[PDB]
Amino acid sequence: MQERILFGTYTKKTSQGIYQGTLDTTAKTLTNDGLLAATQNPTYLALSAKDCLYSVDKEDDEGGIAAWQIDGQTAHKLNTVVAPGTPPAYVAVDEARQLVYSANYHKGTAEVMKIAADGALTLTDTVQHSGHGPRPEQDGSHIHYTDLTPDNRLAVIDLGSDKVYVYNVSDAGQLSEQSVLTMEAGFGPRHLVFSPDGQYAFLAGELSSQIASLKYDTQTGAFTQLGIVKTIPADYTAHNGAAAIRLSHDGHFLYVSNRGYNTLAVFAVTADGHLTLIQQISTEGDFPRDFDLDPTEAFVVVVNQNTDNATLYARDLTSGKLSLLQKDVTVPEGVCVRFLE
Repeated sequence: MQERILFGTYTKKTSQGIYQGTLDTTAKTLTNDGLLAATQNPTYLALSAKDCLYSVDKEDDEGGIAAWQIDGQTAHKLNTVVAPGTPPAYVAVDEARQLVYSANYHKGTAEVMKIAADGALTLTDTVQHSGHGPRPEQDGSHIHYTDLTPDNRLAVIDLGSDKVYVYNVSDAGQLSEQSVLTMEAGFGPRHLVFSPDGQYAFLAGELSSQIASLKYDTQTGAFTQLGIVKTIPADYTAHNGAAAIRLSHDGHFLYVSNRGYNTLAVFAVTADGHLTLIQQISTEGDFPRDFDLDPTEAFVVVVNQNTDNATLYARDLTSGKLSLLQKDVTVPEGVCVRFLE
């Protein structure tokens, strides 16, 4: 069958915006069919059930989120919500509340926007954080993730201050703190993903190349750190920044991308959130900032930021391991993989 994929990118060299491709499950191929939307620095993407696309957006010295309505193999711009400063780094959709969340790295903010009847957005709240860390990259607050918890609270990750916040969300679109988990100094938390039963969360530590297993309690809206594992060899001393983290639908396998060592590390999830490294596979390019399993979960697509190429893997449904199928599919400055679902 044919599965549509959207690619987010940086537009500092040759990219013209958001691209789209197709994953052919039978032929075992991956293509970049072309540009879907001409826009600047759409480094992260989010989709709604009404097929509206929300992307990181840069409009000169202003940055924010752009809203588009997808119609077939085309995209129609609805509107944008921008403000003086840098563009955000993450964006997500809250279907039930009809809100869009975004995280801004440089500003250290978490923002909330409400979705109008036609998909257009309106800013409702901007939460400012503060703090810092021991590492050079932690000069100030750097929010890198804003997404829903199993009980619909909002998990907000601050890479700059080594903290994972949990916020309650109002219907009107405002956040109010519930809890804050502080990680060991220098951990540099970036993204996380919850288990299918909502009892556990796996947090990627970008700066320390580690993954923390966490127990989540819906009653307290808080976390408890369970254990930590490395995402690269113990002797690899060169630069490495973990990036994206994904979990299979059955919750049995965890995946994380490594920028520097340039691989996808596969972990088997066992009792009480424990992780076991079972595979390290090259992404066939430099700096794999994002990747994801396809809807059937029989494949994985990763994009490499610095080499402008995407790679397709076959994924064993029972073992969770990956094997190369195709490499060097051109996607300029690719940094986000968004399958239609």
